[PDB]
Amino acid sequence: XXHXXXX
Amino acid sequence: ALPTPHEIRNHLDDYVIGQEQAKKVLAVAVYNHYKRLRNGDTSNGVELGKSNILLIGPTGSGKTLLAETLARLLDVPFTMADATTLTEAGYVGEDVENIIQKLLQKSDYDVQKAQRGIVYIDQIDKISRKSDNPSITRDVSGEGVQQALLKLIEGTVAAVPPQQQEFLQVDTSKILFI
Amino acid sequence: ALPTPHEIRNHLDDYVIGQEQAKKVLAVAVYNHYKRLRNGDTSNGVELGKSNILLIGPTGSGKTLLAETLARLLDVPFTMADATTLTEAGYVGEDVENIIQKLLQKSDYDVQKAQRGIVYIDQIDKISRKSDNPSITRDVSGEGVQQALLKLIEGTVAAVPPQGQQEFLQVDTSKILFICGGAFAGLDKVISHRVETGSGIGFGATVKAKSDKASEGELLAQVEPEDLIKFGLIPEFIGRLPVVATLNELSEEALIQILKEPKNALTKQYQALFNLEGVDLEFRDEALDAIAKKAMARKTGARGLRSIVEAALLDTMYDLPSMEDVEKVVIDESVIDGQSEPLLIY
Amino acid sequence: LPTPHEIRNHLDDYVIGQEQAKKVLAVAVYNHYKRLRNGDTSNGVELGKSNILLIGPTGSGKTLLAETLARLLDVPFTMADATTLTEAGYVGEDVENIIQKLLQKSDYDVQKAQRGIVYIDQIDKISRKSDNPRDVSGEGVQQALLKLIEGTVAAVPPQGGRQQEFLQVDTSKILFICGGAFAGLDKVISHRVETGSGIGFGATVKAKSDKASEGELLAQVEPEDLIKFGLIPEFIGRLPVVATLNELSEEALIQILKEPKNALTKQYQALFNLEGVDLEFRDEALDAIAKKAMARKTGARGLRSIVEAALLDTMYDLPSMEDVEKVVIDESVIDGQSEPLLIY
Ligand SMILES: Nc1ncnc2c1ncn2[C@@H]1O[C@H](COP(=O)(O)OP(=O)(O)OP(O)(O)=S)[C@@H](O)[C@H]1O
Ligand SMILES: Nc1ncnc2c1ncn2[C@@H]1O[C@H](COP(=O)(O)OP(=O)(O)OP(O)(O)=S)[C@@H](O)[C@H]1O
Ligand SMILES: Nc1ncnc2c1ncn2[C@@H]1O[C@H](COP(=O)(O)OP(=O)(O)OP(O)(O)=S)[C@@H](O)[C@H]1O
Repeated sequence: XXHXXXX
Repeated sequence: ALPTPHEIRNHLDDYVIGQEQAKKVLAVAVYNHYKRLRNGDTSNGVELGKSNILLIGPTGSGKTLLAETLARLLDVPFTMADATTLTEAGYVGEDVENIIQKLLQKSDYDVQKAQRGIVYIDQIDKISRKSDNPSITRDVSGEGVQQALLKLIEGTVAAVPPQQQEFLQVDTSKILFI
Repeated sequence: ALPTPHEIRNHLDDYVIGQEQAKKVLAVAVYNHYKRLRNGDTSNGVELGKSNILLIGPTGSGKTLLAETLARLLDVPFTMADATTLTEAGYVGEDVENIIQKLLQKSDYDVQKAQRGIVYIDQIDKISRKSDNPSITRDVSGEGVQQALLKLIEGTVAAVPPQGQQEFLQVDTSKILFICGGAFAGLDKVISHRVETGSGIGFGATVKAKSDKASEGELLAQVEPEDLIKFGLIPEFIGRLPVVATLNELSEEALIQILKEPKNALTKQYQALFNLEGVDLEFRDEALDAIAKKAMARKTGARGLRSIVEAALLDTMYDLPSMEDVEKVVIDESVIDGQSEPLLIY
Repeated sequence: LPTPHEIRNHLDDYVIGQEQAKKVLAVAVYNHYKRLRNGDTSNGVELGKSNILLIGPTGSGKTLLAETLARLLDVPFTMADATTLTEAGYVGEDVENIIQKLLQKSDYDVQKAQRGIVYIDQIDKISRKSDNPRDVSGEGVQQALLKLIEGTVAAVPPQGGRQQEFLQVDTSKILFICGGAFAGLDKVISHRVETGSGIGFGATVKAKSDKASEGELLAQVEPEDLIKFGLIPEFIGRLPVVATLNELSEEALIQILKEPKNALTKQYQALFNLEGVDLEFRDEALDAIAKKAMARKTGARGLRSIVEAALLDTMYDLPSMEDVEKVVIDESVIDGQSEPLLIY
């Protein structure tokens, strides 16, 4: 569905 | 007739021991929930208030046990969801609406009988901001989650997916949250 | 005829107290909206302007209460949307257009009656960037929704599904009001940076805090549009909202008035709850002021007041059903502290 | 048919404070149509494409120029948005839809549509920010738009069909006006060129003075600066013409409140006239308003805040008040220290 990207 | 705090507390004592102050809060809320529902629609004191509950305690102390034991004696619908599997702004994780969907499964998709239900959440500290003092970016499952719950506890129909592409509207102003 | 500003404020006074600065702002907009809707696109000056309100105040100051009470006295349609579910760029979840589709349920699919409607949003602060002008990961509710909303406030037409052919309808927003307001968090830190100008170490460095400076009400009053840029808001979005309303923190006197004067004051609600049981409940004046002092310490607003009352009468509520032949119950100031138990009348 | 002298005067009637920008648009507009009069027939081969790149602050009149130009120009005009644009059309929109709306304005006239103008607002929205990635509003949108801007024939069902056929409408002839507010661009130009921070006695330091940061900095913009912003270099290569707009001057603000027919004083006084009381504003109040507006740095769009907040108290109690023939506003009312005095 959506997008997730982090660190 | 209706139950009483002494009667409901005697039942919880069978499943819980060593918690005097905790039982009093839950008894008053349940005992007060039936009064608010009945004193509906031309009750002299209009606009009756609401008072949610916030349970706090150590690990393995019996928080999750109280929610389970309450459903045994509670006639009105009840559910046990969690905030870990939740994400705001319609992300990959389940949205806030999900909680309401689980309530209808036990209520047999009864909108009138769903508004008078009770709701419980476990592991609320997980969505708590993890001391994010620097505004580097916005969390996906932390601060944002709490923002989406604000409008829920006060009451606002958002959406209901029926088991037909037309959704159903369910009031949540009278629903309790633990 | 149309309602007058003094008449609508007298109605709001029954449900709201200590917000004179904010009541006048909403009154002029409603008056302007009706005046704009009084003439059928005929006026001495063509291209009548549209003014958008930006409600800003502390937590539990009464922002959400005004939008609810406004719809009761308002004849034209009103909607109460939320910015939490706005999905810019058509991602999963509700979309900006939804706000318009929701406005038809109250208007019953009336385009001419819907264009003259009012819109209210909440939690608008939540969609602001995290004090950073350039967005790194294309925030969906940051650098996204804020931009998406610009088109609606500016004035455009969006297709909306008529029912749940399959053709769509177009409704303009150029003559529709929008009230976007939310309690901003951390704004005091930014305002302090630009107005205190006394930080540092030294004999001649004005450093006096926690006693006089850092007042929540004073800081908000000195707010300007340039200050919001450092917070995260885009200037384009602020440009569409020229009007700004700065509410204040509830005073000790305000709490006492809110306990009795409002129609749905907490003191009255508990009396109603006790009234059905058959036992009257009375609050002694001395006791009421004590509750107000505790509320300010919590810094949770009017909503937090319920906590103090609930704890004070938690024990009595538990024992009231089992007890019998009780006509009146009196609460004293000591009971609020918890040292003493309230007296009962048989 | 196009005239650069007259067109500048026409824009002056509706726009004020941007004289240099009017000259740039008149040249590109005249050159673009002149090219189509004799298409690739001159001796000069590989003629550069004539496009427009509007760049200015908020409330500078970017959206206004597109509206005024459409009214004056005879060919159909369109006003699209980049936020709605999405790649591979999942649920938002498609790039081809821009051509469909153009035909509705041209009434399915391919000969009349190819000579049309296109204006896309919020060009910065499509800036490629894919640091943490799929991306539907980033590279995908710019890539599709660049393909269209390059000049290609795209299938468009005329009227939607009652057929399985589509028309191959050209795109190189159609003009495009990419414009929007660039936030953070000034910092990028300032980062590249500072020429300061001299600690020596001979060296000079400028802390407040920023060498006309609002206008001069824009004038010295380069394509390489936009590359760091997020745009694709090929996209900027296709637009040799860039328009720079300086911040509005206090003198310009006064003109905007008097000359236009959409002036705040004209509409507000008209509103008061409906109530039955005339509204009077002195010249001293006008210049005072300009100083406050420039401080806000919100452009003309934020001008209304000062005028409305100042009149909040007056309008609140004006209906209850009676026997007031006229209203007089002095310069002090703008500051708010002294309340306005009514006339009976
Ligand atoms: N008061 C109690 N009396 C008897 N058994 C208890 C009591 N409190 C906890 N227990 C035992 O602890 C088990 C787990 O209780 P929980 O409600 O899960 O405690 P907890 O604090 O909620 O742990 P969390 O919430 O998952 S961190 C129960 O199944 C009981 O066996
Ligand atoms: N001025 C007021 N007069 C009387 N009661 C008030 C006032 N302001 C708040 N309250 C009480 O506080 C409750 C909630 O008010 P809200 O409008 O939700 O405040 P709020 O500023 O909107 O909080 P947010 O923005 O949702 S965090 C109301 O139902 C009232 O009981
Ligand atoms: N250059 C200008 N001269 C006069 N009035 C202006 C000017 N720019 C803006 N205004 C006023 O502001 C209103 C809206 O202007 P807009 O062109 O929409 O602002 P804008 O910043 O160009 O919009 P964007 O940023 O492209 S979405 C107009 O109707 C005028 O009243």
